[PDB]
Formats: sequence, C-alpha cells, structure tokens
Amino acid sequence: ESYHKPDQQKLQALKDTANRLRISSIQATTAAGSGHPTSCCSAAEIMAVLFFHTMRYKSQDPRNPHNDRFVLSKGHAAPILYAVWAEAGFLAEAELLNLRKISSDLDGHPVPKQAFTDVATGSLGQGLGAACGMAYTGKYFDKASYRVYCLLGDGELSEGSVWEAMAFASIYKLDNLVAILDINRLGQSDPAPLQHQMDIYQKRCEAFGWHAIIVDGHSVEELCKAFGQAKHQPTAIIAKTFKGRGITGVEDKESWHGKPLPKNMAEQIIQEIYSQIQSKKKILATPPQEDAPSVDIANIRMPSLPSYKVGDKIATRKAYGQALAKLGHASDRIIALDGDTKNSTFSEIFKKEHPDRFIECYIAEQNMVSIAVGCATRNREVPFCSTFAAFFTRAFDQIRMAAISESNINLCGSHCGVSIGEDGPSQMALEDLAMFRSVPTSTVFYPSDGVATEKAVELAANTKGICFIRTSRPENAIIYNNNEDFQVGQAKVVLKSKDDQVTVIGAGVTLHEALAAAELLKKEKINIRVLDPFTIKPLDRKLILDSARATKGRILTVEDHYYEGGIGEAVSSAVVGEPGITVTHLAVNRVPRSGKPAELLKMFGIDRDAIAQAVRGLIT
Amino acid sequence: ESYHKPDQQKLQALKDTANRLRISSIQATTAAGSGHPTSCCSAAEIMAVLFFHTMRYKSQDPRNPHNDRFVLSKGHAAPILYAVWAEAGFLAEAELLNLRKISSDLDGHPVPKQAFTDVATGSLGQGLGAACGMAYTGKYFDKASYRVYCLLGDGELSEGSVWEAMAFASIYKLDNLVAILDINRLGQSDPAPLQHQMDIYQKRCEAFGWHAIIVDGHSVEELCKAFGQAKHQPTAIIAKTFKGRGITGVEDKESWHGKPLPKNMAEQIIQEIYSQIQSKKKILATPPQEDAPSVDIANIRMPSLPSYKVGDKIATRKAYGQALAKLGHASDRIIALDGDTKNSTFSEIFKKEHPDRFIECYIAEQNMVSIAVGCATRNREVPFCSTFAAFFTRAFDQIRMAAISESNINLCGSHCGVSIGEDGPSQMALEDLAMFRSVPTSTVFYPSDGVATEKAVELAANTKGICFIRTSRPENAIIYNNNEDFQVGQAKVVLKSKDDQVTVIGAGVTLHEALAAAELLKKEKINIRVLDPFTIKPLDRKLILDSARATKGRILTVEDHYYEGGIGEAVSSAVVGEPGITVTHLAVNRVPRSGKPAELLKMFGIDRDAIAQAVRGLITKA
Ligand SMILES: Cc1ncc(C[n+]2csc(CCOP(=O)(O)OP(=O)(O)O)c2C)c(N)n1
Ligand SMILES: Cc1ncc(C[n+]2csc(CCOP(=O)(O)OP(=O)(O)O)c2C)c(N)n1
Ligand SMILES: [Mg+2]
Ligand SMILES: [Mg+2]
Ligand code: NA
Ligand code: NA
Repeated sequence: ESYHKPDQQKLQALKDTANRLRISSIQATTAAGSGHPTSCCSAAEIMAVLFFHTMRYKSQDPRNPHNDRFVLSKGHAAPILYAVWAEAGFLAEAELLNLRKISSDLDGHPVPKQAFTDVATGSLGQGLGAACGMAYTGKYFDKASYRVYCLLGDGELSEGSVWEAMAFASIYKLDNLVAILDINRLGQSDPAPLQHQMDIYQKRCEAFGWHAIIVDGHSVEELCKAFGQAKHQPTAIIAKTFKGRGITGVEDKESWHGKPLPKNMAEQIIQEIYSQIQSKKKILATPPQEDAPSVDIANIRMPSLPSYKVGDKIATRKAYGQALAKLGHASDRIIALDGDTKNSTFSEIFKKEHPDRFIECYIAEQNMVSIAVGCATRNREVPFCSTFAAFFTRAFDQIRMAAISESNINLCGSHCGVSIGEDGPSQMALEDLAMFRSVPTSTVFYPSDGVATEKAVELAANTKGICFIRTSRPENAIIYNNNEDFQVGQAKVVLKSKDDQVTVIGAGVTLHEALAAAELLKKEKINIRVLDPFTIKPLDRKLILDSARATKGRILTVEDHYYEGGIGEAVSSAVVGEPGITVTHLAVNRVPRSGKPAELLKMFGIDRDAIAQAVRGLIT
Repeated sequence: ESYHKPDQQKLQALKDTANRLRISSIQATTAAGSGHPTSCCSAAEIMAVLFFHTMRYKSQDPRNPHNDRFVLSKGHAAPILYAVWAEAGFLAEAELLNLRKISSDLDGHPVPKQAFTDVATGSLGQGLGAACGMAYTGKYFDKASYRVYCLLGDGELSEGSVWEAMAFASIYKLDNLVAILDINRLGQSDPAPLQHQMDIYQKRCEAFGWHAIIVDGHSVEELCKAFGQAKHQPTAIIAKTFKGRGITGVEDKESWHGKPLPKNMAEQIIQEIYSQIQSKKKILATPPQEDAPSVDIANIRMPSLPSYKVGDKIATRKAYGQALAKLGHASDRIIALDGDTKNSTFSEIFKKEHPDRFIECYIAEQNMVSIAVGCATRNREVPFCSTFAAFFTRAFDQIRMAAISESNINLCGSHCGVSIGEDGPSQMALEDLAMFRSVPTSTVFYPSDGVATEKAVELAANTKGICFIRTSRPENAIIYNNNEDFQVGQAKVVLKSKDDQVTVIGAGVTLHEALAAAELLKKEKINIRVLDPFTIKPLDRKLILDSARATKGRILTVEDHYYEGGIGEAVSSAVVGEPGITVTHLAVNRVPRSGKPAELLKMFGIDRDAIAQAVRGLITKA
C-alpha cells in the first residue's frame, strides 16, 4: 500500500528500460518501413515507470479483471506498447520486429486481438473516455482497487471529446483515474497550439476539476513520485517531453511525425542509446490485489413476457424505457447511459428503478459512447446508451471505433424520422439506418410496436456487437400478441390474403401507415401483404422473397429515412437479379421541415395515401 | 464607433422589449402546442440588448454582408429569435403565431430559408464553430467591421465541439467574436453540471484564452456595458440567468424544458408580464458601417487543363493537393482547411502557394466542418476541408447540420479503404460512402486518377451542396487524357468490346484492380467492360444499364468500402427490377487489419484475382 520510494539502482533500471523501449520502437518501425518512432520516444520514461514501478497487473494475464488498466489514447505509439509487453515477458521479443506485417497481430495501432488491448485507438481523443468508463466501473460497479492510466498526446488534446471526458471524470469524482499528457510540443504537421506553455495546460486541467501536476517527462524519479501519490480527484500528469527524445538530430524537430528512421540511421542511433544502458537485467511486474467480483456471463432474460394489449397505443420510445427497466430487474449487469434526454427517450424509467446503474452523461454523445465501451471491456457491464437517433451521428467515430474494438454495446436512438413533427429536421434521424448498417458488427432493430420493442431490448442484451434499436415518437397500436416469438433476422407478415397484389414493407410509423393504406385499398378491392422486418440488419431475405413470390413479384418499401443506406436499399440489394421481382421505394427525398407528424408524412410521400397511390400505380 | 452609454429611458425600453419578447415566445409556443418558452425567457434581456442596443444591422436586409452576425447556438430558443425580427420590423407580428406550422417558415429550430438565419442549429454545440468561421472571415478575409455574437446554453457547453471552437477563437485572436453563455442553471432533464457556479465557468473560459465577464443576465444595464467594451481577445459574457425568468412559479424550476404553457396559464402569465411594460414604443435597429468588399460569384475555372500524361503514376491524394493549389490561382474565394493532416492529404501544397487562405484547424474535425460552414455563409468563401476520410466520421453531425443549413462546403477525405495498408483499420475509411450518400444535398466524387481528381475539384467548386471527394493512397496510373470532359452524374466506360461478358464497376484502387483483372482475363479469351462511376451520387444509371445490356445483363461491383451504403448498394438500388439485369458485389466484409496494400486487397477480396474469380463464376453459372 505504501509508496516504495525507488533507490538509485531502481531508477537506473527504469532509465535502462526506457532506453530499451526506444531501441525496440526504432527497430520495429525501421523493420516495418512505417510507424511513429518519435511519438514512442517522447513517452519512453512514462511507459517504463507505469509498467515497471507504478501499475499492478499480471504480466501473463493482461485481461485479468483485477489488473490496473492502461489505455494508450495516442495509439500510433503502438510499438512502445508492444515493447513494454515484451519487456514484461508476455510477448516474445523477436515478434516485435514483425510490426505491421500481415503475418503478425502487432498491427499499426492497438486492437483487441491483442490480449493486452481493451479498446482500439488510432482515432485520437477517444481513449480517455474509454478510460473513464473503466474507472467508473472500477469505483462504482466492481468496487475494486484497480486504477486506470491513460496516455494522451498534446495535439490529441485539441479533440473536444477529450474535454468531455475531462469534465465527466471530475463530475463523477474518478479519483482512481490518471491522465498522462505527453506534452512533446509537436503534432503531426506543425507544433501543437500550446507548444511548451506548461502553465496553460495546468490551468485548463485545473479549471476542469483535475489535480494537475507538471513534471519533467524524461525524469524517471519525478514520474515515480507523481504517480505514487493518490488524490481525491482525477489526476493529470502534465509531462514536458521532447518528441524523438534520445534520437540525436531528431529530438524536438519538425518533419519527423510518422517517419521511420532509415536502416543506416537506426543502427547508429541504436548504438548510441545502447551505450547509455547500464544493465541488461529487466524489472519484474508486480501483481494486483484480487478484489474484483466474479461476473456471470449467462444469458439475461426478461422476468416475464410483455404485458401489453393488442389495440392499446404506446410509442416505441416509451416501450423502450419500460423494457429496459424491466430487464434491469433480471441482471445487475444492465446499465443505462443517456445524454440529458432521459425524459424523451424514457430511460428515466430505468433511472427511477435502478438509480445506481444509471449514468447521466450530459449533452456529450461522443463521450457517452466511449463510456459505454469502457464499461463493456472485460465483459464487466452490459450497457444501453440512449439519446435521439439524430444525435448518435455526433458519435459516429466512437461507434466506428467501437466495432474495431469488438465492443458489445447497445444503443437506442429515439425520435426517428419526420414523424416527430414540429421540432423539424435538426431532431429527425433520417440517416441512422445508413450509419448503423455501415458499422460491420452491427445488428439494427427497428421495432414497430411496444411488444417488438421489449423483445428487441432482450435480444440486444444477448447479442454481440454494436446493437442499435430505432425508436419512434408516434403512439401506435400494439399489433403483436405478447407471446409472439421474435428473433434476429426474422421478419413478420402482419397482413396477408390469398390475392395480395404487392408486398409492402414498412417499419415503425410506416408499418402503421401501410396497415392504414391496406384498409383504404380494400375499399377498391385491392389487398396488400404487409411485412415488418423487425431487424433491418440482418434482413430476412427469405421471407421477403417468399412474400414477393405470392404478390406477383412486387415489393414496395416505405421508410421514414432518406433513400440511401436504409430499408429500401437493403431490400433492393438483397433481391436484385431475382427473376420477376420488382421494387418500388418510398422514402424522404430531402431535408424536411416543421409540421404535424401526419402532415410531414404526407409532404414527404410516406403516409397511407402515398402508399395507396403507389400501390394503385404498380397494379396499373 | 464609441459606446453609446444608455440613459434610463433606453434601459427601460430594453426591459420593455425583453418582456415583449417573453410574451411573444409564450404566445407562439402556446399557439403551436410545443416549443421551449422557458429557454426563451432566460435569454430575453440578452436578446433585447443585442438586437436593440449593441448590434448593427439592416432590419430590412438581414443577410446584408455588412451586418453584424448573430448565431443562436441554443436553437430551441427559436421563438425569441423570431420575436426579435418582428420587433425589428422585418417579420409581421401576426406571423409569430404560426410557429411550427407546415404553412409557415417559422420552424421549430432556425433554418436558412429564414433570411435572418445563416446556419441551422438545433443540434447543440455547433453554433460557436460556425460563428468562429464568420468571425475569421470578417477579420482575415472580408477585413470588415462587423462583429459576431453567439448565444449558447449552459447544458450545451458539455459538448466538446464548443471547446474546440473556444480554443480556435483564442488561437486565431478573434477579437470580433463574443460568446454569450445563458447560465440558467438547468438543462433538459436535470440541472446542468455546474449549475450557478459562475466562478468555474469563468475559470474554464479564461483558461481557454477568452476574456470572461460574469454578469447578471437579467440586467439590461450590465449587458449593455459588457457588450460595449471591445477586447483584444474573444470575449465570453457569462450571464447568470433563471430558466423561465418572468414566469411566476416556473422560473428556476425543473420539469419545464420544452413544455409550453397551457392556454389558461399563458393568458394569466402574459397579463402579469404585460403589467411590467411601461411603453409600447419600440426601439429601432441601427444600421452598420458598409465596409465588406464585393465578391465575385462567377463560375470558377481552372487556369489550364491537367498537366498529367497517360501512364504517369500519382496518388489521387497528391493530385487533390495539386488541383486545389491550382484552383486557388483561379479564384480569390477558395480557402483550404485541414486538421493537422496537411502533409498526408497534400493540402500543404495549397498552404505553400496561398498561405493567407489556409486555415490550420488542428486535430478537431467537428470544429473544422463548422468553420467551413461559417466561412461559406453569405457566399463569402468557397471552402475545401480535408483530413483522412475516416475522421470525417467524427464530424458527421456537423455535416448533417451543414445540409440542413443548405451550406456549400467541399470536403476531401484521403486514405480511403484497406489500400492504405499498414496503419490498419482505425485510419481506413470504409463507411464514408454510406455516410456521405445519406447526406441529402451531397455530391460524392470518387476520382480514379489524377486527371479525374483535378476535374472533380473544379466541378466541386461550382457545385452547390455538400461535395465530398474521396481520395486514395496508392500511386495508380493516369488513364484519362488531360482533355477528357467530366460532369457530375456522368460515368466513363474505360474498357469495352463487342464481346464483353460482364460490366465491372470499380473506383479508385478497385478500378485499377479491375483493369488488371481485364488483362488477366484476356489470356483466357474473356473480355470485360470496365466502368468508372466518377460520381457515386448521383449515379449514371443510364450508362450503367446500357453497359449491362451490352454485357449479358451482368454487373459486378467492386469497392474498397463495406457492403452497406456504398457503390454496390447504390448500383443495386438503381437497377433493381430491370429485366435481365444481375448484380454481384465484392466489398470488404469485416473490420480489417494491418498489411501491405496489395496483401489487404487480396485478403478482403477486392483485388484483381478476386475480380477475375467472380467474373469466371458469373460466366460458368450461366
Ligand atoms: C481523430 C484523428 N484525427 C487525425 C488523426 C491523424 N493523426 C495521427 S497522429 C496525429 C498527430 C498526433 O499528435 P500528438 O497528439 O501530439 O501525438 P504525438 O505523436 O506528438 O505524441 C494525427 C494528426 C488521428 N489519428 N485521429
Ligand atoms: C447534440 C444535441 N444533443 C441533445 C439534444 C437534446 N436537447 C435539446 S435542448 C437540450 C437541453 C439544452 O439545455 P441548455 O443548453 O442548458 O439550454 P437552455 O434550454 O437551458 O437554455 C437537449 C438535451 C440536442 N438538441 N442536441
Ligand atoms: Mg505531440
Ligand atoms: Mg440551461
Ligand atoms: Na484515442
Ligand atoms: Na448487445
């Protein structure tokens, strides 16, 4: 528990370690012909001290739940991360030279195929948010003794997402979290704005509620001391460093970001660094206190079937909140996050019933997603984030990186489409199906009534990858029996007859408009089949085609979304080339405007009358 | 101009104005049955003072280029924006009651169909970045006397994009920019984190380089004074206010965000507010000094044809930088913005030749897009932003709102696809076609060689809407003669014969892989047509279909992008149902990994061998 104040030999061993890490970073990037040795070298003493004095972890089990966490937010310093894990004895030294090869898992930036990596970085400014999720989990959910350390670059601090995380950590008193800022003066293509104005970094961190300490980032002794003192606040170690530290003629110079040393130069530089190393003996890592709780990864089931009634009206946004609160009674792993929209998404229902497991993330969608990713690391939590679907576009890079991180998070976006009415297009999600479908690990649920919403929540909880649930504002009727079985990739035919003329595919509000169109068309002796996809990704291609074959090959898809990347294009891509199949597509063709929900569905050509007229035109 | 220190009669008129603005915000939202009167009421004195004391603008010409700019970043206070423009005499007072109707343009949040709105807000945290672009333009490009005022909420300040803009304004010494923070204690669903800890707001703004003044936001006199002193720094007026100010029993209470007053309550509250108004006489706006320069809005033409030769090798990312620098010599309105990637996107070439028109935005893509939107307002500048295409996903909400803002900005994203090689997937754009295709005003250029890249830059400069140019890292051959004519929505058939068995659609690196596949397949007496879309949106449906009908109805798309929302899906959606047409699709099926470019194209099934195998399979299945 006490700080072990290192003696001169331990300090020299830490310096020797830092210099070994420099040598390896150079060797690996020169061998690869690409990479960022100068970005590694500014961080070498930081890495040596964290891994070989401060942190506590099992060197042979990097994912162990009791370990301190390290997040390399400046992910292009990956070679020095790999070098520390070789120094710690987990990774074979020889493998370091295979950096960036297709035959290796030592890829250009860290990724979770590496046991020692929890989240992928490489898109700057995201690691601190993930670290915040890890620290929040450690302090409030696991209630364990592990600490969380996150290394950032100085150019990286221009990303607004970093400052969302800074504010989150002070709001939530993450006194188990340390941010290390590698203030090496330079970004990629010029000096970072503040250069070596260390006092301005300190003021910014202090103003955001952090205990901020300026250190010489190349002093192993100052680093040991600064890391050795816990605080009652999140702690920022503001390290003055030089980019390319230890590389004579490159240290502190522009024009070297992401530039490997040519072989002749690497050999000369490595010789000079090696001349400064006093012993080949390596420091051993020190193991953690094993106080993280056991976690059960069993499937999570709703405590009962849905208790809706066919014909009753409920918006799927409200059904989401009810279903999430219900699921929270079945497993303590379920956590909810929301960005100051809990009264609109109905995640407030979960907050009321399970307040200890609700995280108010404020108006900061980027950070919210990163918090969720962090909470899901090491399978600790099962997170459900929510906001308006439109505002998940604010977090697309975090979502993109979440898939690269192989993260299991659940996102529920409300207020989709023009059917929200009067707020207008700033609040209307019209591109969220395109966005989430383009995330390669995604499952996209579009529930059309309250029953389907509850089933989607339960399925999402038990589905790997990036799960998105699209909810809606109109109160529409319950159409499904409570005991209707739902599965990912299985659609439902909600209206059919022996002489259906076209298969109409709708979802959410447009499913209900399609059912209303069917009633209008019956008066003209025209029957239509109506199909509810349930999941847009994966799509039930078989049921769609079997339906179309019963309806003269004709499909009409109607969606409250733009034309590109949504339901209609998913359907077209699934059926193109099938003999006799035709697809007509109704969607929103341009930025909308304010009006009543029904007025906008009409203006944008996706209401019952537009559907009926499209059907009449197809038959003729 | 000297500060006009107001007399008590002017101050009382400003209070009367603020109370009229409260009344109108309540009347309009009660009439609509929705909206945010409490968010209007905290800002009523701020709005009165800005519009009727501080700012200079032409009340009958809100777009006038000499006017001070006002940006309502907290856009859900739109009813009070509409009320000020009625008070100024531009809008008819009766029209305010038509808020949110389909028959009105007084929509729920501000939009540029309103003459008095430059950028759409409603997605919080974006207005200050737009304002920074307006202020940068005013100080460095227009070199004019107009100032820029941006009103933000307190919950809104949780958005990181705000702090990017804060830092930008101090870096760039935007002493013509004022941010007004409506510190009304409350967000939507709870108190804002800092509540009324005014000293913490001050410390945060000062630490980010702003001159920060705490005021009573309901004191017209303190507001006049704080706005009346210009500074050498961007200035933050940190206004302590109460949400719902002036609505008895609602002021300072939770549970009222976005809740209109019921009719009975509106009538009673309005009576009380009206009892505080001393005079019905309105204040007149004061017009501006007309020192903004005249701008030439003519078509922009490259000064010469591309200077490439067929067979030369160049990466389209480098051709972009060369073309942009060349365009800068043809028009004074071209500006370039980049997020600390200028040596990778080659926007550095423009910086070297036209340094006064390059804006370093640092590692802050959200703000970069907003800056560009601000610079393009009132048609002052023609901006080209650049970064890696993957990092435009960090700015998708800004891009989305740029289309809602009817903005003409140009975005060039480099390093697309797996063909970048060793950096791995964090840098690989594999969803940018899906993203930009879902932006409704977008034109998506995917140039396959240096010639097509230069033509795309020129076309983009003259094309309205959100223009995206997808550039690439491999150094592929020039295939077009310099004198080839290019047009939005027109594809090119780059290889054809009377015996073609498939039409293969590729772009960028996969066009070159398709041409290599064609050379391989000729050894087996198999000819393929190869088609280069040029624009993915709009797609040349006619040429694609005419090509397919000459190649046994068969189309094969191949793309360095995920399957969803890219070239293959665009093509399938364009041709579905056409008799005899089939589409096969090669794309990237999962998150990639590091390797050499050619190794990754092979691993992910989008190289010459994958194309050749798919072609053979189509022939043999028939
Ligand atoms: C979101 C994002 N935008 C742009 C980049 C491109 N890029 C990679 S590293 C880098 C510079 C990082 O500089 P800094 O944070 O100072 O780190 P250093 O290498 O100096 O330690 C940039 C611009 C990135 N990877 N991520
Ligand atoms: C990016 C974004 N996220 C979420 C919202 C949802 N939303 C609309 S207004 C609001 C609260 C704004 O509070 P504040 O900024 O304090 O403004 P006030 O109404 O108090 O003046 C929220 C959360 C939004 N419009 N934009
Ligand atoms: Mg740096
Ligand atoms: Mg507020
Ligand atoms: Na990061
Ligand atoms: Na899930």
